[PDB]
Amino acid sequence: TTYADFIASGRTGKRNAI
Amino acid sequence: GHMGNAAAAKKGSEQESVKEFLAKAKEEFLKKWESPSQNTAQLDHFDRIKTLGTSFGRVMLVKHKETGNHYAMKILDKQKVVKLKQIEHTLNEKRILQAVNFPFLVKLEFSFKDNSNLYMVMEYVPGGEMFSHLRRIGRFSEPHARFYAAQIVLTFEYLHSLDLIYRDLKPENLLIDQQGYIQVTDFGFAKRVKGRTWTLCGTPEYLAPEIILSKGYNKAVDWWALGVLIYEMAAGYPPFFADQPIQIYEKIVSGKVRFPSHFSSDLKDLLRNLLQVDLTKRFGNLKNGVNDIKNHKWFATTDWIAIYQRKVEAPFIPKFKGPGDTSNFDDYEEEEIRVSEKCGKEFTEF
Repeated sequence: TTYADFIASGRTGKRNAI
Repeated sequence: GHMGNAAAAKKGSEQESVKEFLAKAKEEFLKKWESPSQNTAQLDHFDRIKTLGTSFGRVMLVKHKETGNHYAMKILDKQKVVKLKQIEHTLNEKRILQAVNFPFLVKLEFSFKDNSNLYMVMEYVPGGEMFSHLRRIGRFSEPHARFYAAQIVLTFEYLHSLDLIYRDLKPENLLIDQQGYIQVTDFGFAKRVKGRTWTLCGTPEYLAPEIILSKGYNKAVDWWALGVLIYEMAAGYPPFFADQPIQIYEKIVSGKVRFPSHFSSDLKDLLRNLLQVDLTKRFGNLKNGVNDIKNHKWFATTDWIAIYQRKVEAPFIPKFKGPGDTSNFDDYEEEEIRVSEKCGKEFTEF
């Protein structure tokens, strides 16, 4: 599922700029 | 046609009121922009309460002594700023903040400097960022997401009329105040730019394809970013993601996006027009400007004036745990702040 892919991506936390 | 005479005249009159409002808003902005205020408080006017976050400076909860008001104070080490080569961004951020005025923009109440530091004193919103609420709830329903999106649309309409490009839209930068309304907070990447600019900046998930592709770009990158934000609010995850930024960029330029099956047709159509790689077709960048967005079917039930007036009942109020609810934030090592005069000419304008 897309949601599970989102979790597996490692980018569910706060995201830094630049 | 789609509109009979009555509805057409109503919309016509509403759009003339917007222009008249923006003309006066540009006047108020330009005067504060050409003559910025400085040194409107001093450090001894406040009681330090809690370090709430810490590079290039810290952020602590302060309490005004003569008023009792709580404020979020951005403390910036001048030497660290000079070393990180952040003089212009720091100067420009404060200059924008002291000049703008809009219901959904955080307000800079005071600013000052001493021999060691720069201080930016913002009104304190204990609600906290949209990011944490979005991750907790999972995803917002479309009426809930639409209420926030409408506030971003108006804010971008205001900012773009001032030739300001925001460039860092994301749930992390959006706070939910005690009435449940949006406060946009961080202006560190905003730039007053009439035509194009070229700086590679923003957050990977929210980067418009023309930024990734190293061409010049204009305010239309903010409307793309709105598309990302709406999608993320209504999905719970952003339209483009992967393990590493490089693979995010590949999906962004591909011109393909997929939608959850619970997205309404009206939402998908709005998002296809915002997340549009082709700048000649991106809503917000066309002849009718922002009106293609405001008149889209997904916003049919949106009363823009009532939103602007804050007369719409927010769909969500964060738990009002007092004007000093430091219990929602992580605990930081309460490092003191010393002052010994360094970097004088670099910050003359601050």
